[PDB]
Amino acid sequence: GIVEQCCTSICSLYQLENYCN
Amino acid sequence: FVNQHLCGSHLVEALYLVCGERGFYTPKT
Repeated sequence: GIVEQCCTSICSLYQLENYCN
Repeated sequence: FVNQHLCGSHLVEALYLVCGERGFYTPKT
């Protein structure tokens, strides 16, 4: 989930913003 | 952007820094 999600959906700013935990 | 995706070490480093050394570094897939 969420982690592989960053490892594959280009994980950038918006990610961080929506990831901040 | 650098858009090379982020996993384990990089992933954690990455957000940690931008908005992660608030909860972060233990990302269970």
